[PDB]
Formats: sequence, structure tokens, C-alpha cells
Amino acid sequence: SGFRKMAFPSGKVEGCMVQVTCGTTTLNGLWLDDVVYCPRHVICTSEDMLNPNYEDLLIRKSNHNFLVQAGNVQLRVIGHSMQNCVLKLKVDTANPKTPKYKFVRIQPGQTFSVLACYNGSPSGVYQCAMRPNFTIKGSFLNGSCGSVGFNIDYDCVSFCYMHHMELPTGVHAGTDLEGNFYGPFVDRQTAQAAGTDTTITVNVLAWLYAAVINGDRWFLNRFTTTLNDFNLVAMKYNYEPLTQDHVDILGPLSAQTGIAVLDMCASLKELLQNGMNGRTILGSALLEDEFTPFDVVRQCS
Amino acid sequence: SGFRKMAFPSGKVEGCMVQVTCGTTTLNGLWLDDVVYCPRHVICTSEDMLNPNYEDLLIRKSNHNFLVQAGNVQLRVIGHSMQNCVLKLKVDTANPKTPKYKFVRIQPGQTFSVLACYNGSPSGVYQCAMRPNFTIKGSFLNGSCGSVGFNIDYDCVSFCYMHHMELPTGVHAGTDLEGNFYGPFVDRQTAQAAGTDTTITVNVLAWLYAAVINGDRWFLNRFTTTLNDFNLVAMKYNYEPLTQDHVDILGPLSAQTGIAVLDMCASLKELLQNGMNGRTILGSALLEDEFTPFDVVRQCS
Ligand SMILES: C[C@H](O)C(=O)Nc1cc(Cl)cc(Cl)c1
Ligand SMILES: C[C@H](O)C(=O)Nc1cc(Cl)cc(Cl)c1
Ligand code: NA
Ligand code: NA
Repeated sequence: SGFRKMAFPSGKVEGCMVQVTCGTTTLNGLWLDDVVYCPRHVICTSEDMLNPNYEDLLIRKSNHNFLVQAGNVQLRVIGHSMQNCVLKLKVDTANPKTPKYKFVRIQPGQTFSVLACYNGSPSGVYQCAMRPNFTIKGSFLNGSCGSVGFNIDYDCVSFCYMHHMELPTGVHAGTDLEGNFYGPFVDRQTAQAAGTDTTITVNVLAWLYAAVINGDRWFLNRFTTTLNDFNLVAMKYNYEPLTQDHVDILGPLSAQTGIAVLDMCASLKELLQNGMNGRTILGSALLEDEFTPFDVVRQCS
Repeated sequence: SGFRKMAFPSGKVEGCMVQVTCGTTTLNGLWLDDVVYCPRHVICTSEDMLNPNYEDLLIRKSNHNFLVQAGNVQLRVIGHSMQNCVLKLKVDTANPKTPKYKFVRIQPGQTFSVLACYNGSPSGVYQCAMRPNFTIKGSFLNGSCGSVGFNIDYDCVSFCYMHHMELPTGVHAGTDLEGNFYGPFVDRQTAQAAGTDTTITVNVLAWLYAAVINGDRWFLNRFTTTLNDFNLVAMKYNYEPLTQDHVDILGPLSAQTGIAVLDMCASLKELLQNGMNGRTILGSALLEDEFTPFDVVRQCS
């Protein structure tokens, strides 16, 4: 029993974290095979950040301008190239701890573990979701750029996020491991603000199914709803629209509990209307939206 | 910025989990050098659990009765003994990934990371606190026994917990790595229950400091109080007494924010008496007590 925000075991990722230094800037790189992946703003000064010309800054760099340190060992950089907003440094040594891995770009609402690191050494691991506004609500201090997010389904690490920056509202923006930002952000010091955040409706529903599975039914009711009537109510609470895709994804959890999806949607509608009236659901006094249907199935009975 | 429930990187502990089977019971073991540590109830059958005589049940066992699996490799048991409620299995192979480590016993209110495992395979990591009633609010399913809790100090893994059982309220109970239970529990199938719990006051105050560091300040006020006055309030709301030692531990946070501990106690007093009036603190509608002062400091530096 119990239900916890659970991250993936981070060991396979720890073995890939290295330190990248350019001039006075130091941040984290991801060492996979003979390539080290890191944010390209490692090559900027603060004066460069307002309008950086990355091709121009990079063409002035030699391989020996990049210091890559893996634990105690210096790695020798033998090549470098830029792909979108990540720098790819070729090193002379393949990472002997390289796991089975792949790069995956994820959709808003998906969750992943974050291995926060500073100076190439891991600091902690925690669970995150990609918000509908393409930010993440993480915990990053200065020096954490290059920290990566990942899932480990079976023995393959699927890398899905690398950290680049904090927006003024305290949320965080990054790229996939091909260097493409999530959302409309740029590796540039401009007036860019995240769109208004919404609640991941499908995840709240999965987490309500999780509450039933662990034996709590107090929030159900005798009512149902059409899909469109549910969405008309949910947008009024800044909930994300629920699509037929989301209805399909919830099917297995519906069958395990015996509660049809739209009946669970009626219960969520009443929770939004009533609040919780002093009770809790899986130990939380708010409706939790950072557990996916997949996450619930992995953790629950 | 940001504040998340954060676990230690679990790699150093992942390399120590093995599968241990005795008959039809299979659970997890902790493999350090040439000894595997696991709960002693692995040797019991279902009817044995009703009233086990572990000394007699172990005399009837011999080395070959213990199948130990380090991934795909079989470890050969060359000896077996008991320390309190954990079974120590001598093996023929020293673990080559044995990290620097200590066995420590933690105090109620202290936090640690749990690496949940099933069949010797790590499946997830999360952060836990030893509750004042000596239980932990974990997330475990059948087969998780032998999962370990740990802190990492510098390079050293401090093992503090081994999972043994779940209680009827869905919370969890276990031993230290020397086999001594946390709390008044026994490794036997009998009627056991968690006692009434209390809130860890020093941890709530630390979390309130974490909220101020992250720009959440609406609960601060002009007032101060005394240890004696506040502890009267603390007793009323089922909060642990705040001691002079707790005020000292909160020293580093009281300076960084320029907010005296008794100054902050006035804020918590008001939150306890009046509630939160629809607002949240670090995204929570209840007062979080599973962050120690150190947890706050380490994450905010
Ligand atoms: C939110 C603001 O626009 C910002 O944080 N910009 C920035 C982006 C990168 Cl990728 C690196 C640095 Cl140092 C600053
Ligand atoms: C709460 C109940 O008394 C219980 O969970 N008893 C138990 C203890 C251990 Cl250590 C192992 C098993 Cl299988 C059952
Ligand atoms: Na490193
Ligand atoms: Na005050």
C-alpha cells in the first residue's frame, strides 16, 4: 500500500554525468558512448546572452577550449558540433558505463525523473511532469544546467529533457536531447514568459483511480457526464481539455476499478465544485496532476 | 529556485541489491562485501509466521537452502547467522561494487531515501521520514521486503532502514541494518497497529523557511513568542514539542532569512490556529513535515 511521488533509480544516469567547462562557465554534460552532450550556452558570456550568435561564438573555439572532467579524469575533446541548442563534444574515450539508451521527445503531461547535478556530480533525484505550458516545476540552483530528465522502462534509459534555464516565475525550461526546446523558449536572455499553466486533467483522473485502488471511495457519486459537458466545466477551473485519447488511455484503470471514465469525470467535477471538506486523497489536500495513467499502473497493485 | 521532495542518487545502493529465496519465499537482500543482509522472516512459511521460533527454524536450515541471485549470477552461500531480526548470509563472492558505507540508526523526524526493489531489481526511489510513531509512509507492494533506506553523507552511504512489514493502516515498519526494529513491532503475523502519530514541528518550521527562501512570505507577521507559549500550542494541535536543541538546529536557516526561530514559531502558531485561508505554501495546502533542516539547507545551496 501507500502512494508516493517515485523517481526511477538514477544509477544508470549517474554513470554518465560529467563536468564541462568553457572559459569561466561550468555546467553538466551527459557522456554517452564517445559524445558529451551539454547546453550550447556554455560558450556564452553574460553579455552574449542578450543576442548570442552561437555559430559565431563556436567557430572561434578549438577542441582544447572545452575541459571535460569525468570524476577525476580529464577527457580529451577531439571534435565538436552544435545540434539545435545542445553542444556535442566528441571525446577520446567511450563511456564504459553507457547504459542501453535512446532519446525521446515527450508530450505535455508526461512525467520523468530529474537527476540534479552540480559540477558533474549528482545531487538528488526527483519526479517531474512536463506542464501544458511546456515548463517544468523543478528544483535547480545555479550550476545545474545540463542536468537531465529520463525514464527507465525495462533496462533502457530514455532521455527526454536537459535543463537550460529558469524563467522569472521560478519554473524551468529545457530541451530534448536533440537540442530542441520544449515550448516557445529560446536560449537567450529575452522577455519570455511561460503561458498560463493548466492542470493535467488526465493525470488527476489517473490519480483518482489510484485512490480507489488503495481503497478510498468517498469522492465518487451517482452521477455521470458527457465528455463535452465535463470539458466545459473543467476549463472553468483551468483544467486541460480531456480528449478521447485520454479516455482511451484510462480504460485499463477503469476496468480494474469498475468505474467508467465519465463516471470518474463526474466525481472530479464534484470535487472541483465542493473541494475536499477536510478530507484528503492519498494524503494530499489538493488534486494531484503529476502521476500519469502509466505511472499509476506501475506503482499500484 | 524550486523545492521538491528529493532523494539521494541511488546508484551506489542499486549495485548492492540481490534476490534471496528460501523455499517459496523470495525477497530482497543487501550485498556488501561477502555478506548478504535480508529480513530473517525469509525462512518462514505462512504458518511459521503465526508464531515463529527463528532460532529453531534457522537450525533446521543450511547454506544450500538459500538461493541468492545477483542479477543473472548465482551467489553461493557459505554460511548463515542471525543478528536480531536480520539474517546474515555469508557468500563466496565479495561484491565488487561495495560502496563505502556505515550502518546507522536514525531518530524519529529524520529523513532518508528508500530504494524500492522487487526480486532483487530496484524499481523506484523516494524520500521518507521516520514518523514519531516509528512507522514510515512508504509505497511498497508484495515482494518489497528487504528494500533499504539510506542517506549519503559525502562519499559514504549510511544505511538506516530495512523494510519488513506493512501495517493495517497502510504504513510501514522495519529495522535498522543491525536488525533492531523501529517501534514496538515484531516480525510475526499477529495483531499489530501503528500508534497515534504527531507532526514533526522542527521539520514544519524548516519547510516554512524553505518557503521564505523561495519567495513565499505571506504567513510572516510582526509577532514573536516563547518556547513555552508555543509548545502549549504545539501540544493542542498534536505537534511534537519544540526543544532548545531544535531552535539551535534551525540556526543556519534563521540567519539566511533573518527570521528568528521564535519569530517563525509565531507564524506557525497563527497557521495552526486560523488555517491557511485558501492560500498554499510551496504548492501545498497542508503543512509538510518530512523535510529536515538539513534537507532544506542542502537543497537550497
Ligand atoms: C528567463 C530568461 O530569459 C533567461 O533565463 N534566459 C537565459 C537562458 C539561458 Cl538558455 C541561459 C541563461 Cl544564463 C539565461
Ligand atoms: C501487521 C501484521 O502483524 C504483519 O504484517 N505481520 C508480518 C510481519 C512480517 Cl516481518 C512478515 C509478514 Cl509476511 C507478516
Ligand atoms: Na561526474
Ligand atoms: Na512573526
